[PDB]
Amino acid sequence: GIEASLLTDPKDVSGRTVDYIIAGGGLTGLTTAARLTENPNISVLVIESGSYESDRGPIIEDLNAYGDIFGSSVDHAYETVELATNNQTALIRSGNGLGGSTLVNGGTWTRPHKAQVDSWETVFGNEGWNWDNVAAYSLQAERARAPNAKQIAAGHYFNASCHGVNGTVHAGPRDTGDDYSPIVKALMSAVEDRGVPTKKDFGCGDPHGVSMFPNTLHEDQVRSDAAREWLLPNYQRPNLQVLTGQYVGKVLLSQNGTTPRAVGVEFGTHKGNTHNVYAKHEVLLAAGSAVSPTILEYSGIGMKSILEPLGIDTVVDLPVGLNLQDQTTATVRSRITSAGAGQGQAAWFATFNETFGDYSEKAHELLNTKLEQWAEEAVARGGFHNTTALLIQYENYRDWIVNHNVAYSELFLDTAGVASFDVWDLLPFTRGYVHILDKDPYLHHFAYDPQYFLNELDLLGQAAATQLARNISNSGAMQTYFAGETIPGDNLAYDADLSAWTEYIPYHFRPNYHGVGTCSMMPKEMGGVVDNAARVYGVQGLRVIDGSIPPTQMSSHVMTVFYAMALKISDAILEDYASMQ
Ligand SMILES: *[C@@H]1O[C@H](CO)[C@@H](O[C@@H]2O[C@H](CO)[C@@H](O[C@@H]3O[C@H](CO)[C@@H](O)[C@H](O[C@H]4O[C@H](CO)[C@@H](O)[C@H](O)[C@@H]4O[C@H]4O[C@H](CO)[C@@H](O)[C@H](O)[C@@H]4O)[C@@H]3O)[C@H](O)[C@H]2NC(C)=O)[C@H](O)[C@H]1NC(C)=O
Ligand SMILES: Cc1cc2nc3c(=O)[nH]c(=O)nc-3n(C[C@H](O)[C@H](O)[C@H](O)COP(=O)(O)OP(=O)(O)OC[C@H]3O[C@@H](n4cnc5c(N)ncnc54)[C@H](O)[C@@H]3O)c2cc1C
Ligand SMILES: *[C@@H]1O[C@H](CO)[C@@H](O)[C@H](O)[C@H]1NC(C)=O
Ligand SMILES: *[C@@H]1O[C@H](CO)[C@@H](O)[C@H](O)[C@H]1NC(C)=O
Ligand SMILES: *[C@@H]1O[C@H](CO)[C@@H](O)[C@H](O)[C@H]1NC(C)=O
Ligand SMILES: [Cl-]
Repeated sequence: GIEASLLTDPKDVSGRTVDYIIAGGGLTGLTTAARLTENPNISVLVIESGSYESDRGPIIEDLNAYGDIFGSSVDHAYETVELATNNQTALIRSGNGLGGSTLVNGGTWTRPHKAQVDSWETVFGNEGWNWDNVAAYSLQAERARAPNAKQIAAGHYFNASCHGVNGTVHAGPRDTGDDYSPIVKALMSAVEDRGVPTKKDFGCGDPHGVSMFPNTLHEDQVRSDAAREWLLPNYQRPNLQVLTGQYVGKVLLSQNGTTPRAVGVEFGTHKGNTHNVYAKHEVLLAAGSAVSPTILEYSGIGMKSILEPLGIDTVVDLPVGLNLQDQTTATVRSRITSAGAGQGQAAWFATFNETFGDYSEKAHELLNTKLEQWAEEAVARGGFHNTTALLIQYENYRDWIVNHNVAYSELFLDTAGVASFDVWDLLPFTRGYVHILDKDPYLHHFAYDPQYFLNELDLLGQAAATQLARNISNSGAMQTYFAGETIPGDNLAYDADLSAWTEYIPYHFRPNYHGVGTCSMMPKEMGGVVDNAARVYGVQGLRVIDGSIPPTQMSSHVMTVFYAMALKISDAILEDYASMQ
């Protein structure tokens, strides 16, 4: 089977050459490995730090066991710096194993707003990166199943035109076999009373209102992790090889002309016992947004101000590691009446005004007047290097909010015995960074600082959205099932105002684990690290193809876009392979 095909001994790859080396066998890495090896003449070696976990059992295969895997060897649990908002560190859950974070994630399958993806082309100068093109690649990746009568009665709505049905990633309604809770439709009724839309298909380009959604699982409810979907059907390909249990430490560079060329990578688990493997065509970094930028820095690609003090020569100076954008998540949970029993998840993608309510006027005033100041402050905190360029991102977010009315926060509902909301501001203005703190890749000594709540609108927005979750939990039809709040519960007065929520939130939040931007895909002039074909500026044969590259956040869960991104970049890689024969 697959396990016997996987390589574990470095001696089996040391010194060899393949066409492409992919660092990281996660979502983007395995999608790309599969796409590239469709041509039998193209060889790929994936180097993954973890191992095969897809058939371990329910802890991985059952989406309802979500979170049980945290703290295990399948969770990297990257620790942040001591955060300024609360003087505590936080853990960034991140999958360690073939499939990456798709082994441990919530399985939510939704897409962002058309205007958000269109701006990657119109504002971030990435030719061809627009909604129509990216969505086509997303549907190509997708193998969706329409909901049945029971699922539709629970609240599902599926527009076939917005989904691929002959792709690779199996997606369909989560259905534990139990009755669906009426609380999903109660939330829909409660927001309908406020004039908010419901049941829009969140795969169509307008994620607004309250809807249910597909999940990444097969009909039999087994998790559709990226290894199960992209590696398990293809592992017998002789041109596709996978080394497990090893970390890529750095990219090996050779230079005989005006630009360095990536010729391979160094890998291992500890300093002093490393090996190299080589790429005839290209090295592709797919180790995740917390790691790919560090691999570049360990290689001499990053800011001299960061590298020089660590004893690393700066081969290519780029703002690697800046522009980190992750969201903050808080919880409101309530006990329910027995009539609310049953399974079901849904989410409210709430606009800026839906989020802020009566505070909308004040929040809009901040958005209209503080952008330059906020940009200067984020740059001074080291979250970005160029104020003028950061202001472009801020003006883009303001445009999304004011002129497109895109969803600003997400209130994610879980039922199954309670009414629980995990809530996050989708569009943070704060910008953080990740930088290595030592030259030894295998020490894994780094400073990962998302700078949560260091921008005032992010704190106000999170507080408003979380207060909204409490409000809606006891509004309209939701009152039918409400049986008392349990979180915050005693920890925050039930009648708390917005100011009280802003004081509470820094001590009751978790990272959302949607970090993007550390190797941003935008022009070098704007602070970018990679071009529109994911190529690292000024380096031959080196690309970053994972969550490090989106230059902005999006009003959605990211898998639909990341699968699309990997297929789109794979086409660019194949075009270069075809022309360079
Ligand atoms: C994370 O941790 C850091 C620390 O590592 C925090 O940053 C420090 O924050 C503290 C405040 O909590 C701050 O200390 C104050 O400095 C002020 C001057 O800049 C002082 O005015 C103040 O002293 C008064 O309050 C103290 C606390 O009760 C008293 O012990 C002290 O005697 C002072 O009170 C007096 O005031 C009058 C003066 O008019 C005097 O006549 C009387 O004696 C009266 O009693 C504090 O010492 C630090 O400057 C911050 N920085 C550092 C490096 O320590 C940060 O806030 C934390 N963040 C979070 C989110 O928790
Ligand atoms: C807890 C959690 C819940 C989530 N829920 C959802 C959800 O419901 N819906 C959704 O759409 N998205 C969700 N996501 C996000 C989504 O899973 C990730 O954004 C996506 O998997 C990122 O893909 P990637 O290719 O960038 O990185 P990953 O999938 O993280 O893969 C990177 C891979 O690199 C490996 N690696 C790390 N360092 C090295 C190294 N030095 N050398 C070699 N390999 C290395 C890792 O082990 C990993 O397998 C969630 C994420 C988390 C953490
Ligand atoms: C479904 O898709 C069709 C075809 O694009 C479109 O005409 C229709 O408006 C869509 N309806 C909804 C509710 O998404
Ligand atoms: C949001 O509220 C502001 C302030 O009242 C108002 O000017 C604006 O038109 C509202 N936007 C939307 C989309 O309702
Ligand atoms: C700063 O960013 C602006 C806007 O993108 C750009 O025009 C300018 O060249 C940048 N300057 C530097 C020194 O990076
Ligand atoms: Cl299926």
